[PDB]
Amino acid sequence: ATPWQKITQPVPGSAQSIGSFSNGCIVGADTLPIQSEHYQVMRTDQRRYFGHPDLVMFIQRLSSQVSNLGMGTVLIGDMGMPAGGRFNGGHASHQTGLDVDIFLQLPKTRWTSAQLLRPQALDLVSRDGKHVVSTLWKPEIFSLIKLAAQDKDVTRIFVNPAIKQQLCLDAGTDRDWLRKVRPWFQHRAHMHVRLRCPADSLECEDQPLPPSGDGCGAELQSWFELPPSCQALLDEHVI
Amino acid sequence: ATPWQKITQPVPGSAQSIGSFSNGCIVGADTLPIQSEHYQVMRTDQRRYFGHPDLVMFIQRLSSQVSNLGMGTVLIGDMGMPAGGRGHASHQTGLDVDIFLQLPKTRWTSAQLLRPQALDLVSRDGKHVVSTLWKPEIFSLIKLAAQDKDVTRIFVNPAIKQQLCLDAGTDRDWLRKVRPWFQHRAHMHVRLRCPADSLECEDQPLPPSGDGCGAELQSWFELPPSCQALLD
Ligand SMILES: [Zn+2]
Ligand SMILES: [Zn+2]
Ligand SMILES: [Zn+2]
Repeated sequence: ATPWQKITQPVPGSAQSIGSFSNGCIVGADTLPIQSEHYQVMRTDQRRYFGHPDLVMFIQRLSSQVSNLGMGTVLIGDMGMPAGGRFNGGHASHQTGLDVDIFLQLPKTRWTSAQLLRPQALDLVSRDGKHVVSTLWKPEIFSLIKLAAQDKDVTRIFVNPAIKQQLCLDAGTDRDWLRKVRPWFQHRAHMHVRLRCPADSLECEDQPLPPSGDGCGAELQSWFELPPSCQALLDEHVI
Repeated sequence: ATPWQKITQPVPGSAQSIGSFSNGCIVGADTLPIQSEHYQVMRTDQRRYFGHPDLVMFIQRLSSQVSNLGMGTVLIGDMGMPAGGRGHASHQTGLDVDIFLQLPKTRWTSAQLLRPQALDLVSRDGKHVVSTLWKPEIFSLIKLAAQDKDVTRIFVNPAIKQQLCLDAGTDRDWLRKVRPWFQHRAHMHVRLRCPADSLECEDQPLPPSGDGCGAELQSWFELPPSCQALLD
């Protein structure tokens, strides 16, 4: 119902993320190419494949790595609307073009348009919510999340508490990256990736670092039991 | 019915574990003192509070540590019979001891110790611990034991090891000694290495490498002549 949810073209300008992840917008958003050899775009009918150049580059960079490891094709979910803003339906952030949802399934064969248009969600989390379905969990999903968490531009990765629990178990020695993995409601089929504010973006609000430690103990366990600049775009009918 | 189960007094002589944990006996077994300020003894009526001097010293060393951290009282379960021999299947060489995964802060009474109330810590589906019954002291209790240089293996339900794997953090090498096994939903089975001078004692190989929190832990969620002589 908002102008943000109605515009179909990005606001032309210098790429600028404005506000915070959960209250803001983005001017000069870039558009993720639809055709790629390393990834595919889901639910393009929602028109949520826009974002900051940094988000686009991270996707291209992450998808190229997965491909070169022969793990499959990346499936890209919600990014941001043409000018950012709150989603009518879906996660609550993604407002500044720095958040991207990625399916926790790596097809080894490209999906068809119909499949991408209406994805068949693969519920990983157990029926009670404390573990992952062992017959669906693949080593590639572990790798996918670890690779993402290792990018210097990524600050946080939100997944269901059960998924992080399966990660805590498989991490072994190399586990500082686990700190970037944060538990949250749902996120049973997608991992939510959030990037740091772009260096040159002056009206972007960053988040403190996450708690210290892998976070695999008590905190995880607790789970098992408008910016003037944006408003201006409205006040002047630019959206 | 076997002789082992009738004998009431340990065979006098120098302490000697004979055979292996699941098939052997022990000469010169020591008795865990009933009265202690750090631990109490469950089910004394079974007369299973006997074992090698090393086991008794381990229980005292551990109980003392737990007490000095103000964590509570250690409750000692099955150890070994007066002379060892064939609950669990091992415990035959006085080198195994079952410890209740519960640390009361107020000493139990005789009746409680005689009719223990097993505190099932594992969830109904068996894949995790009852969050409301799992305390931080239970974690510390298993860690302290695993860190003992004389301990080689500690058997617990898979779900309990799973919990330990989550709480461990960076200091986790000891997890290698924790081993998954059926049951053990209320007891942690502590096994000691063979005593140096018990030449007829047979040790086990070292446990697989790594913390074992991976593929292995997950797969679970889906008569020695000298002994035949004591029997006369
Ligand atoms: Zn999201
Ligand atoms: Zn469960
Ligand atoms: Zn036992």
